[PDB]
Amino acid sequence: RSAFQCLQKFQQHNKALKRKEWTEEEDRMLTQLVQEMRVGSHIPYRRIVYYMEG
DNA sequence: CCTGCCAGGTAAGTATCTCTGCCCCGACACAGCCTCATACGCCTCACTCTTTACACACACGG
Repeated sequence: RSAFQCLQKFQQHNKALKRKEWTEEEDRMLTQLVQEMRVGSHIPYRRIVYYMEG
């Protein structure tokens, strides 16, 4: 199996890929982003994720 | 060492085509005009099942 598949099978079961635990600064950043890219309702969560980490 | 007539069987006959050279040809190019007919080709449009993404919801379980 190529390195690609090994990394895939590791990531798909890597728990450190996502943080899983919320912190206050994460919340502050999320609120700021939502307010920046607000449209009313239905905030684009993808374009928000792509400004956050984990 | 030859030679032949007669009975039986058979048989007629009538009645009721594939090449092969060879002269005397059509159809090729190609010229402008010209009108309508025929063919091709290519991109834009349609659509249709089948996923593809993504915000949101809702048990679920102990």
